[PDB]
Amino acid sequence: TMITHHHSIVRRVDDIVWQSDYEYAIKHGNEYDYVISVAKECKHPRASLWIPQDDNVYIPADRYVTVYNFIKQHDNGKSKFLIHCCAGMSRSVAYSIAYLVLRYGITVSEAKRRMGINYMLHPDIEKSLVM
Amino acid sequence: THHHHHHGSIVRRVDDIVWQSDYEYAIKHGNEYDYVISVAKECKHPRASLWIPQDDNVYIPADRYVTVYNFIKQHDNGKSKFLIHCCAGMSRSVAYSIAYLVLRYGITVSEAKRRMGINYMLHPDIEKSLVM
Ligand code: NI
Ligand code: NI
Repeated sequence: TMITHHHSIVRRVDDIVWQSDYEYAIKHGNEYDYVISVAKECKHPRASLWIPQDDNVYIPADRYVTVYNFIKQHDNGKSKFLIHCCAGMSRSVAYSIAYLVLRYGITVSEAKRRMGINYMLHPDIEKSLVM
Repeated sequence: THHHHHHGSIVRRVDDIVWQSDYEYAIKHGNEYDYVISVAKECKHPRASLWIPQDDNVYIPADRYVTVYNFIKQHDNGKSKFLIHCCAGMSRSVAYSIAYLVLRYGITVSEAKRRMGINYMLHPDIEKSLVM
């Protein structure tokens, strides 16, 4: 018999950085000076920075540092940054946590608390966040 | 904004003794048939009398078309109904049904399509396979 069903994530990271899913980034990307796509399969058409990142795998520190460096070096006190993946639960949350850790010298727990992340990412992503 | 997952259950008459369908029809009406023939790898009827592990969108070797034609001819005792099904009922089971009609009745692919009301081209490699 016929079935009728339906199947947007955005979180503030700090004063200057937001984290989202692809849907939010497409609909609201123009509200940001810089869009950072950290999913291989969800590359914003006007992404300033794209890391072709697979999900559910260990993320090397050099990727975390590339994104942190990108934000810090373009932080002119007037710029807003959006980090997004596809569903906005795994890859963009990890890069966002890593940015907070690298920039403010806080723990992974404290980063999550600030962003309101109350879950565990893929074991291998959580491992990657202990740099 | 919501979306719909419509029901299948599509069935075409092939000849006096043979019907062609999607998996949904085969599941819900299988018991109305003496012999269910499954010609999809991934849609094997739990009471299939014959199963060909056929992938879609590929050349079908003559050997397979002949296996199905022979199976129906051999079990055609004047008292038996046959159902040939794949998954969506538009490609693999249509190709095997067309090949059965060509082999048994010496008509053309185009005439077999006409009888069955097939107003479309199958995958190019399937169309190649039907020109035996
Ligand atoms: Ni759906
Ligand atoms: Ni509707």
